Amino acid sequence: AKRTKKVGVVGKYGTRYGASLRKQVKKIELQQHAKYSCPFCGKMATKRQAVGIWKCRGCSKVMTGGAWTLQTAAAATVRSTVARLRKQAG
Amino acid sequence: AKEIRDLRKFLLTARRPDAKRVTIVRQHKSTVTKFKIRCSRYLYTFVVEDREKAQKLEGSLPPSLEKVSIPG
Amino acid sequence: CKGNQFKNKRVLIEAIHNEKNLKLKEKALQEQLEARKSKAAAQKEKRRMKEL
Amino acid sequence: APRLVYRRHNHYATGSNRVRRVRTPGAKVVFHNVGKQPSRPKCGNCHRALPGIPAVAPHRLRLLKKRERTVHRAYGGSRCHACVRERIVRAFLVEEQKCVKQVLQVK
Amino acid sequence: PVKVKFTVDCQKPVDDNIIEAKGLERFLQTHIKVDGKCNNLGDRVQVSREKAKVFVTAEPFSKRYIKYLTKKYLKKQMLRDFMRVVSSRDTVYELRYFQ
RNA sequence: UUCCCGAGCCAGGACGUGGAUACUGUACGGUAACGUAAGUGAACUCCUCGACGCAGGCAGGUGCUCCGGGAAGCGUUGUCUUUGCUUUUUAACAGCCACCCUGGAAUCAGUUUAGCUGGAGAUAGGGUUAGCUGGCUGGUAGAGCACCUUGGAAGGUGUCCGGUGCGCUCCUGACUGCCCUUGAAAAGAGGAGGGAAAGUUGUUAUUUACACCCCUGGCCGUACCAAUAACCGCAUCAGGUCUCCAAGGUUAGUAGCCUCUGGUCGAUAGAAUAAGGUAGAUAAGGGAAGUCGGCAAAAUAGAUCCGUAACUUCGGGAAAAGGAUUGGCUCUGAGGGCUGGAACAGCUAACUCAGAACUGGAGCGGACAAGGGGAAUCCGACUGUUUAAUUAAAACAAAGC
RNA sequence: GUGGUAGUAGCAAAUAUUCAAAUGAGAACUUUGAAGACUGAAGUGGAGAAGGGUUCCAUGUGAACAGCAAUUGGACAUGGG
Repeated sequence: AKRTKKVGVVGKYGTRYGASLRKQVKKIELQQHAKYSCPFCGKMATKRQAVGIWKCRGCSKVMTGGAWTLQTAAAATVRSTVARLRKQAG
Repeated sequence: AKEIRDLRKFLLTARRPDAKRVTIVRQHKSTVTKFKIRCSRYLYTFVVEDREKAQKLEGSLPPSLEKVSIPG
Repeated sequence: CKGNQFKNKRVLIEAIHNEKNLKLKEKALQEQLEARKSKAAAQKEKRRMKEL
Repeated sequence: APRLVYRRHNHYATGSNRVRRVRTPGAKVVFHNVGKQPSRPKCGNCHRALPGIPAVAPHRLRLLKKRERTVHRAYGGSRCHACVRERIVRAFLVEEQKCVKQVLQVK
Repeated sequence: PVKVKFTVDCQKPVDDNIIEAKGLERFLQTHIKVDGKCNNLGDRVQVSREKAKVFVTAEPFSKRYIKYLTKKYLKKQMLRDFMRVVSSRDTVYELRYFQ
């Protein structure tokens, strides 16, 4: 069975805090409790040890990342642009 | 504390000159017996089951060694 | 078993006997088709050697 | 029925004052202060526990014979062994790649 | 199965004339239960005396159960204060006095 | 835990006899994980232990509690009772009982209560290692315990063999989850990398924890109370004051009620039973008409089965509301484990549900325990906080903005 | 310093005592027995800390103190630990 209609992971927080605030939490709480793919081994076993720290369970390696996802999109843009700036300098 | 398991070692530990006494225990079940040499660090002890071997063994202990003690 | 399905030990044992005794009646059917599709080639190859 | 009293100076429920109910030749039930459970040597950089070498509190590692505190290998006392293979396969190859250049640097 | 022959001598009593040792034989014939049965003595149980001292023979039985039944007897004769049952050995009781 | 008897251990420092190892230079064995009676290692450097959160269940262990057999003594006995109760114990210390090799996985397989694990090498077969408060022997029966007989304190027997569990206690172990919370340091002990030194077949030299042997361990606290009488409240004051251990029955239960071990009867007494008090019960008919106001007290209450609205931030409301059943006794059915190889044959252990018959002054959550409910308005969103001794709120805080 | 108030208010929470014998000048109250109760293992039980400081233990006793009594005592005195 699916055992709630909508609220999902945030049935936890019950009948309080207000539904707009509760939804903001739902979408990024869904991110952080996810497993992500490891860069280094491949296996999708990465968990968030602490805000800004992620550990690949199978691999044993730890790496830095976002608060609530492995790769923040701003940081993905910098990895693109610094690879470009290195190439044109030669 | 410690045990001995054979007659090679028990003859050495008796003859060793800091061994004080040999208390000898006997108990009915049949007549299983214990020798115990109080040496200086440890109380060594040697279980024998047959009485006729143990009677022979008490002769093999030295006379110049001091004590012997028995229950009964 | 981990789902729910079987409530006693007896129902699991009764389930294993039902689902094994299919595969005996399967292997009666499967062995003859493996024999006959071999004998489809074996009747052919005895004929096709006798061509030359 | 029978209920007991702490024997040592510390009458509180800390780590150090861990205790173990025994009964005696008296038929009398009584504590013994067994200490904290020793962590056995997790050793780097893997941080796996080492086979061969027992959990003791670290002053009692003195009592043991030297044999017992190690493993007879290279880096045996503090290494994973598996980790050790890494050390050799590095130091073999990183010398060989460094050597192959320095013969090619004669030209 | 094996067999055990016990005893209860009444000798220090009877020579004062206070116990009748005939009475205790016929008491134990009646009152002993076998398989939760009374007066159903056959082949397991065999009760028979010198008269100086009574014997009881059994097949699963308990040394205790004889001391239970002799305490039952001594209450009916009003002799509890005078004597008590005591183990002389394994396979034996003796009757005694208080001091 | 300080005295005595017995059995050990540790720190510092060490003679001696007898073993190992080397003498053109520090032991060997195993494929390995690592091993054994020993098996040198200066300067300097790196590492480990010391060294760490909370919640959750799961498995294993100590102690407790429990059931049965055996042996002692004890109790009850007008009646019945192979019966009911007590004892049946074993210390620290000391010895022994995740990772590697072969191999190469999809018709994916292994596996937990729960998820996880696997070509960065799974299942399987064979090893190595970690461990607890596990088992056996020593310690150790000489002690302790329970009984019996002679003295007027001497001498004896016995102390045996098994179960059970979502049980209670503390501990360990590996897991799972939680955080804009990620959960001390230093003394001290040890390992490794390094190779400085010494040692030429004998008074040598490394072993001071290789085995045994030898010597020394200062200073101070240590009585007793720890509270309805040893503390603080002016007092032998119904007040206050941190920690540990924690039995049986009933029950979900460390709730309430009764009990065993241990503890206590300390609180000025005797006689009468007026009014008025203090606390506690009960009242025909009516049922808030009392009162500022249902204030006080009644009524409801457990468990099982059925049933459950407006409204809603869809999570709730909800134990909504509204009903039926429950005792005793006698039965029936369903639910495990271990042995020898279509599933059979033997031995056997739990308290948990479902249903039926009978029976009773229609009682049965029989004492104890245990929500009154519903319809609306105002304020504050919520949990949280506050005027120690007249104000707990609508006040403070709060996340969000 | 002393009255009247006045032999008055009052000594009523924590379920509870009773019978015998011994001791003594004297017993509702001390001790010993026999009964009957309570506490009911998050105990009024067994051990520590803070605080107290000899209250601990024994023998003895003329007062006062222990809101009645007292042969008892954390009181008083002499010893010991």
